[PDB]
Amino acid sequence: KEMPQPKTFGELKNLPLLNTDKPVQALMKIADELGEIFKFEAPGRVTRYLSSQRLIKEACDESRFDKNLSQALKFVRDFAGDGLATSWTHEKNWKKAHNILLPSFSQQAMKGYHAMMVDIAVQLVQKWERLNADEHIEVPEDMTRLTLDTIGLCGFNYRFNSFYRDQPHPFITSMVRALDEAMNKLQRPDDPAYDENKRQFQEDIKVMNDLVDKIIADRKASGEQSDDLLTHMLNGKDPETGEPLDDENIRYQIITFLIAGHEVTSGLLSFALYFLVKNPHVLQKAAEEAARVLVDPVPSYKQVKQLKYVGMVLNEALRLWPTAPAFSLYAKEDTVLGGEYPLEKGDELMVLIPQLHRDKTIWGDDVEEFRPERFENPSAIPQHAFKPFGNGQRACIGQQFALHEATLVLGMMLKHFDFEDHTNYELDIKETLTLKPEGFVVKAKSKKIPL
Amino acid sequence: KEMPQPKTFGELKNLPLLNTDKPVQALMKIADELGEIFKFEAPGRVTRYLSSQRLIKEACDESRFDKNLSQALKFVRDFAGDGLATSWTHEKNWKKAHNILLPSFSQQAMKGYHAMMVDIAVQLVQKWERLNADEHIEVPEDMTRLTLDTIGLCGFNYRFNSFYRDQPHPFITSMVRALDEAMNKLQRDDPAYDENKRQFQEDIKVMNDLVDKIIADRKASGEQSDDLLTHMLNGKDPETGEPLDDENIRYQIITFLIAGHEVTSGLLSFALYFLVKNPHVLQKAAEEAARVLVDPVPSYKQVKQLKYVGMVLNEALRLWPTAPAFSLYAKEDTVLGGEYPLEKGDELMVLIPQLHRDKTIWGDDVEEFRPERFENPSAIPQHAFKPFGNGQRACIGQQFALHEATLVLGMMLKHFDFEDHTNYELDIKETLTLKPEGFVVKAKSKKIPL
Ligand code: HEM
Ligand code: HEM
Ligand SMILES: O=C(CCCNc1ccncc1)N[C@@H](Cc1ccccc1)C(=O)O
Ligand SMILES: O=C(CCCNc1ccncc1)N[C@@H](Cc1ccccc1)C(=O)O
Ligand SMILES: *N[C@@H](Cc1ccccc1)C(=O)O
Ligand SMILES: *N[C@@H](Cc1ccccc1)C(=O)O
Repeated sequence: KEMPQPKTFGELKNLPLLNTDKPVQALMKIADELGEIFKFEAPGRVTRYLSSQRLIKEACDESRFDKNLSQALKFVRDFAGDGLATSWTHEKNWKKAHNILLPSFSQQAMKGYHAMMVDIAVQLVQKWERLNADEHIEVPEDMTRLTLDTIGLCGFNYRFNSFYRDQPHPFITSMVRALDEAMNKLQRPDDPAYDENKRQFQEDIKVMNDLVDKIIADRKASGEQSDDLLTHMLNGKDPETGEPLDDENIRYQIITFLIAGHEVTSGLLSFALYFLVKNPHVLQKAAEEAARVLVDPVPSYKQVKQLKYVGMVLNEALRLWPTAPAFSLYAKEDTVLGGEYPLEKGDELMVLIPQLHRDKTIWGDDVEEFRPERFENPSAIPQHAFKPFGNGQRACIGQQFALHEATLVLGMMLKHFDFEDHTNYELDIKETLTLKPEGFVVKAKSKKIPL
Repeated sequence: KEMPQPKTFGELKNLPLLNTDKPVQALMKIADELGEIFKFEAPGRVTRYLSSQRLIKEACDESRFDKNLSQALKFVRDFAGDGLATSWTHEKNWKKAHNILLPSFSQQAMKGYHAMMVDIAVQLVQKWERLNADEHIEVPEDMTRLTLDTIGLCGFNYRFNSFYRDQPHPFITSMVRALDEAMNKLQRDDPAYDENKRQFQEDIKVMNDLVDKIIADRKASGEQSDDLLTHMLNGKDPETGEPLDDENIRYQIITFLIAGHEVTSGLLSFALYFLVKNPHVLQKAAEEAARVLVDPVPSYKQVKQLKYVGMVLNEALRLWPTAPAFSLYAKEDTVLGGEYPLEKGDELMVLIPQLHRDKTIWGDDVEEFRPERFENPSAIPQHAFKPFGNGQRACIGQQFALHEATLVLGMMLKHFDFEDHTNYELDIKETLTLKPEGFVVKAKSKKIPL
C-alpha cells in the first residue's frame, strides 16, 4: 500500500538522483533496493517507476492507461514536433500519420527497403575488410554510421556518407547536440549560464529543419519517386480523414525516424556484438547459421528471414539492454494498480524496461546470463514480459525495420569475420536518450569471402 | 543424390519391415546401415527418415516444412479428434486451442499445478515406504500410475486413484487398447479384423462418454478449479474471440491423457534406469536432492533448483526420447542438404533417437549417460536435441512434463537408495512410445519423514 521512495534532497526531492551520467542504471539500482514500484518526485513532478511484469502488464492495459510524454519526450518534441514518437494519442496528427505510415513499416514493406539496407551494410563490411592488421574496430561508432546512413537512405533517399567521414554530416552534429541538450535539461534551475545552451539549441533546430525542408521541397519540385518513406508520405492519404500529411509534419516524421531510430538500433547491434564476443559458444552457433543461410555474395530478403538464431541473439540483447530503456503512461481514469496502489486520473507511470526484463519470476534465476535459447520458441514468453519496443498502438512503428536491419547486418558481420575481444573490454554503458556500450572495440579477422 | 532404401518385399515394398514388435529400434538399425537419410515405401506411402542434425536442422525450418500427421497420428486422430496433437496447423481448432491453452501450460502456470503434482508424488513415495523387505518395485508400472493420476488431477480434477488399483480405471483400459489398435494397424483389413474394429469403436465410446460426462458435470456444478478444464470452459481465443466448444474440449482432455502420460512415465523409468546403471551419476543427483529438498514437501521454487536432476532427465531424453519420431511435409519445392530435391507435399520422418546419437554433435561417447552434456544449452548446436518436437508444433506439455518428472525424481532420490537387484537387461517395449519393459528395482528407505 505505502509506496517506497529513494533518498531525497530537501526541496529538490529526488531530482538530484538524475544528476548523474548513468541515470537508467541508477534507477535500476534503486529498483533493486526498493522493488517492483517506487515513487519518484521532482519539483512540480510525481511519477512511479514500475519493474515487475505483474504491474507492467496492468499498465499496458490500453483501456486503463495511455502513452504519456515523459519530460525527455517533451524536450525532444521541441525538434521532433508532432511526429509519431512525441505526439499525444489524441492529437489529430498521431492517428493520421499512424494510419499513413503503418503500411510503410510492415514486414512486407521491408522487401522494398532491403536493397538500400544492403547498400550501407556492404559499405560497413568493406570498411572492415580494408582495415590493416592490428587495427581495431570502434563498434558503436561504426554501427551508428550504418544506422544513420540506412535511415537516411530508406527515409528520404539522402546519403549522409558517414563512412567517408571522421566528422559527421552537419545535420548529424546538430541532431546529436540537440539530443544532448534535451537530456541535459532533465538533470538541470535554468539560470543565465544556460543562455549559450539555449542559443545553440535553436541553431541546431534550424540546421535540421533547413536540410529536411529543403529535401522535401526538392522532391516535390522534381516529382521523383523512390523506394523511400518520403515518397510514401508525399503520396499517402489517411483513410480516416482522407488527408495527406502536410509538409511540416512530414519534416517532423523524417526528423523522428533519424532521432528515434538510429541510436536504439546502433546500440542493439553494439550490445549484440558485445555479448557475442563475451559468449563464444553463442558466437559459434550464430556464425554457423550465417554461413549456412547467407550462401550468396549479397543477402536476399528471404535469406535474412531465415536467420532465426541471429534474431534470438538480437532479442536476448534487447532483453538485457533494451536500448530505449523506458516509456511513460498516464491513468485515463481513477484506477487501482495491482490491487494495492490506487491511482487518480492523470497520474503518471514509468516502465523501467531493463528491470522488467530481469523479473526472476518470469525469466528464472539466471536473468543476468546471455542465453539466446530463451527465445528459441517465442510462445514461451508471457504477455508483457518482453517490451523493448513499447506497448500497444503506441509501440515502435519501426520494429520490423530495426530487426530486419540488425539481422541483416549482424548476419553479414558473422559471415565475413572472426572477432577478437582483444582488450577484454569491460562493459561501460553510456547513456543519452538511449543506451550503448561506450568504448567497445574489437579486432576482425576476415574469412576472405567475396561480396 | 540417390537416396538409400532398405530391403524390399516385392509389392509390399518396405512395409513388412514394420511387422515387428520394436519398429523404432528396427528403424534405428536401418539408419546405422544406410546413414542420415533413407527412403521408406509402403503401398500408397512414401517417406524419408532423417537421422543427422545436418538434415534435421533444415527440416525444422518452419518456412519450408510444416507438421504432417504420420499414419500413427492419423489413426490416433480417430479418438483424439482435432485435439492439439492430431490436428493440422491449418485447422481452425489448432491455432484456437493453441492460443487458449498456451498460458495454462507456461512455466508460470506450473506454480498452480504444483500442489496437485505433490499430492500424487507423495502417494508414490508412500507406496514405496510401505513395501515389505525384499519386495520390489515395478518401475514403469508405478511411473504410469503417477503420470496418469497427475494429468487426471491437473487436467480435470479427476482422481483415477491408480495407486488403489491392480486393474486400471475403465477409461485407461480403453485408452490403452485404442492406442494398441492404432499402432497395430500400421504393421497390418481382411474380415479377421472385424473384432478389432468393433472393439476399437467400443473403446472410443468409453472414452467419449466419460470425458463428456465430466465436462457436463463441471458445467452443471459451476465450480472453478486450478485445472485445465476450468481454463478451457472460461478461456477465449484472443484472435477469433471464440472459446473452444465442448467437443474440442473433450478431444483436448483425451489428448492430454494419451499424449502426456506415456511419454512422461517412460522418461521417469528411463531416467531411473540410467541412474541405477551409473552409480556415480546417481550419487551426484541424490546429493543435489538432499541439499535442495530441505522441507517435508518440495516447493515450486525448490524443484526449479534441481538443476542436475533436470540434466539427468534431458540426458535420458537424449538416449531414449519417449516420443520417438515426428513427421513433416514440404510446404513448397525445396532442396534438402543441397542434394535431396523434394517436391511440395513430400513427407519426412525425424528419427529422434538416431538424431540424438549423431557423433558429429555429441562426440564419440554418444552411448554414455552423461548429464553434464546439458550444462550449457548454448554449447549445443541448433536442432541437435528435439525430444519435444519443433517450433509452434512443439510439445505444449514440455514444462508440465519436466516439472512433474523433476519433482518426482527429486523426491525419489531424496527418500530412497536404489538397488538394481536383478542386474536388469534393458528391453524397450514399443507402443506409440518407448519404455523399459520389466524394469524392477529395490528401494531402501532413508527414513526421512514427509
Ligand atoms: C532496436 C531498435 C529500436 C528500439 C529498441 C525502439 C524502441 C521504441 C520504443 C520503446 C518506443 C515507444 C516509446 C514510448 O512509448 O514512449 C518506440 C516508438 C517509436 N519508434 Fe522505435 N525503436 C527502435 C527502432 C526504431 C526505428 C528503426 C524507427 C524508424 C525508422 C523507430 C521509430 C519509432 C517511432 C516513430 C515511434 C513512435 C510510434 C508511435 O507512437 O506511433 N524506432 N520505439
Ligand atoms: C517427456 C514427456 C513428453 C514428451 C517426450 C513429449 C513429446 C512430444 C513431441 C515430440 C511432440 C511433437 C509431436 C509431433 O510433432 O507430431 C509433442 C506434442 C504435444 N504434446 Fe507432448 N510430450 C511429453 C509430455 C506431454 C504432456 C505431459 C502433455 C500434456 C499434459 C503433452 C501434450 C502434447 C500436446 C498437446 C502436443 C501437441 C501440441 C501442438 O501440436 O499444438 N505432452 N509432445
Ligand atoms: O524515459 C526515458 C526516455 C526513454 C527513451 N525513449 C525512446 C527512445 C527511442 N525512441 C522512442 C522512445 N528515460 C528515462 C531514464 C532517464 C534518462 C535520462 C535522465 C533521467 C532518466 C526516464 O526516467 O525519463
Ligand atoms: O512417428 C511415430 C509416432 C511418434 C509418436 N508421436 C507422439 C508421441 C507422443 N505425443 C505426441 C506425438 N512412430 C514412428 C515409428 C513407428 C512406430 C510404429 C510402427 C512403425 C514405426 C513412425 O515412423 O511412424
Ligand atoms: N525519463 C524520465 C526522467 C525524469 C523523471 C522525473 C523527473 C524528471 C525526469 C523523464 O523523462 O520524465
Ligand atoms: N511412424 C510411421 C510408421 C509408418 C511408416 C510408413 C508407412 C506406414 C507407417 C507412421 O506412423 O507413419
